[PDB]
Amino acid sequence: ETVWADEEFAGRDFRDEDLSRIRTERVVFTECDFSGVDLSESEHHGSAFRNCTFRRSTIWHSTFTNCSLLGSVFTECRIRPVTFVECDFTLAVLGGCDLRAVDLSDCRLREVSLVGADLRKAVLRRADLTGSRVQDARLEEADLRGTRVDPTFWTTAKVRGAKIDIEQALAYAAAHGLAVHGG
Amino acid sequence: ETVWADEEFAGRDFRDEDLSRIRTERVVFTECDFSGVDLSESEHHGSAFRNCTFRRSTIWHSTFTNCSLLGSVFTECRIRPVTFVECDFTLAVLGGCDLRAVDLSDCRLREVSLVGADLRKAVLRRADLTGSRVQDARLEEADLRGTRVDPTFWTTAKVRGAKIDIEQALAYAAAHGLAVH
Amino acid sequence: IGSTGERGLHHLIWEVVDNAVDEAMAGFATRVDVKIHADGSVEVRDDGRGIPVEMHATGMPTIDVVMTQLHGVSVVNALSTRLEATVLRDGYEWFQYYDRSVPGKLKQGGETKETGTTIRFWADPEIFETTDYNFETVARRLQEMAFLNKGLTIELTDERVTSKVKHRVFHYPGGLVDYVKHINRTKTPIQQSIIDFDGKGPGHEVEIAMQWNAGYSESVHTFANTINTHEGGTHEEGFRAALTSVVNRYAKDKKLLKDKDPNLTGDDIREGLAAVISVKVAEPQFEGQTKTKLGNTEVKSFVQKICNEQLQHWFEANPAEAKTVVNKAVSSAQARIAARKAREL
Repeated sequence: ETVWADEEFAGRDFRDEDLSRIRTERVVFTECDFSGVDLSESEHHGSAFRNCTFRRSTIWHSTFTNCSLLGSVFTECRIRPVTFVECDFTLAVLGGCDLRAVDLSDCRLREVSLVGADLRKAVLRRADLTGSRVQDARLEEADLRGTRVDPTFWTTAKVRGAKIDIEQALAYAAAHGLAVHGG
Repeated sequence: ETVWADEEFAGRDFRDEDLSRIRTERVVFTECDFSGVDLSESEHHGSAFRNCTFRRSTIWHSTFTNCSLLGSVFTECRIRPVTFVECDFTLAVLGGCDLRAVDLSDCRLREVSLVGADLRKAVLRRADLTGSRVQDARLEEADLRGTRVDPTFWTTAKVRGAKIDIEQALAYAAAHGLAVH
Repeated sequence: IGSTGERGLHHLIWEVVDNAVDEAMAGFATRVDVKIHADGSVEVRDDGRGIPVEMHATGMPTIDVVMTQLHGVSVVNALSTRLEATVLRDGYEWFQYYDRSVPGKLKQGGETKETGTTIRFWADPEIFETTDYNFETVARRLQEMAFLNKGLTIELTDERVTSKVKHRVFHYPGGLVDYVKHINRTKTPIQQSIIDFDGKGPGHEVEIAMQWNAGYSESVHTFANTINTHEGGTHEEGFRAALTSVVNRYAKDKKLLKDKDPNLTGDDIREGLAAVISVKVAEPQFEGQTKTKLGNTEVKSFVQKICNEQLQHWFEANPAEAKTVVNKAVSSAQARIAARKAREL
């Protein structure tokens, strides 16, 4: 599969295309339309998908390593299972998405929409979820150890059975109005 | 000062007695009736009040030091202000009682009924509340540091603004189903 | 303190090794040797100046006052069934021992012009849950120390078979430059250069190395007197403010960013940044009970001042690389502004 490298695509409409099994290295997709597109078994190293739409697309069985997804929309995207290593989802829309058991360890999820998102059993270690919207989000049995979250996260997300660290347990109590004394 | 010492009273009805300002030392009261009785400014050292009733009594300004209140009923008792030092309240009934800002530090409160009890700003340091019933119990801004509680305590009692220790914060999370560490 | 698990056991090692690294930072030690012996003792040797040997004011030799009374290696002595110190100083070899911290009589050996210190301690198994040190942990910490002390070779030998040894040598003549090369190994630099500069103030010094990669993450590592300030602090805030200013000024000067456009944010400029910031502070001040955050007020403006001068210089001298880095931050800034406008509508 011919490797795409060091190319920019700007405002390009791909809805007409099969993009299954494509391999990109340092390719920048700016405001491109991937609605309904097959992107399955594709491979991306240092590529950027910024302010793109993945509405009703398939990216399952793909690998994204050190990629940007900044501002991209994943509404009704077939995502899982998938590999993301150290990807930036800043300001992306993942509302209602099925991300069950997906590993987003060390990923930036700053100001992401996860409204109604299913992250049951998701692995989120050392991820940054600051400013993210988690109204109705299902985090049951997720691994949250080391994950940076706003205090409201603890009164908003469904976290029954989630794994957390000592610092997070103290924030959980403070978020529910307990006054914790270290002394 | 009327002093009773090393005496046992069994099934005795005290309702028509003024017992204000009495002192007891090592007195055992078994199934005695103190309903409506004035016990104000009274003093008790090593005394035992077992399955006694204090329904609608007054114990204002009283001191109980190392006493048992085992199974005794305090419904509508005028309690605060009061001094309890190192007392055992096992199975006592304090449902609906006004215990706001009362100090029960280092007291055994095992299997106590605190159903609908008001303990706002109560001081409960190093106490044992194991097996206690705290449905509708108000613990807002209570001092709970070092207190032993069942996990259901954290999902049942109203504890907004309560003071707790690190270990209790871990138990609060576990009681809500978080897996800590 | 520490804890009484892997975190605390290892802190014994860090306390002895730190005293060696202090000699290095002072320009007197060049070599630190660390051995994990088959008996579970740890030996640390340095070619420093030696722990002082002569009679203190206390009414005991200065080494004894270093090993018994707290506020240092005292913590190690106190948590060890035995400690042994061999010191080369004042023209003689010396040997002193401690059994549960109780000193023996300082003994004078033979003459030598050599100077240095060797500390061997046996962690108390009645205190620590596990006395079973982790080779990979120790190696990762000593490598980090080597990156931060250019002129220093650090040798590690583990003699425990769970007779073959596990051996490593950590020597990085490039210092922070080698650290950045390590950080960027698995990434794609977008500039041939690694930026390296330093500044000297009264009661403080700073060294910075940095290089941009093609990626979308920030890998910036911060140190105050050799310690890893994991929660960051005033040296990192100093650096951040100076980098944001220099790149905005330059982007405007070279017209890579329009007059009327908003400033680039730190998120935009530090996308793909590999950087190390090492400060020295004569009187350090730490925040949080973690103690991993530098709070020293005057370090912010010191670091900011130095970075402003040295980054201006570098951007001015290196137009082709500067353009690549500013264009990367400009394209990032345009995606972040478009993402936010679309989320708020």
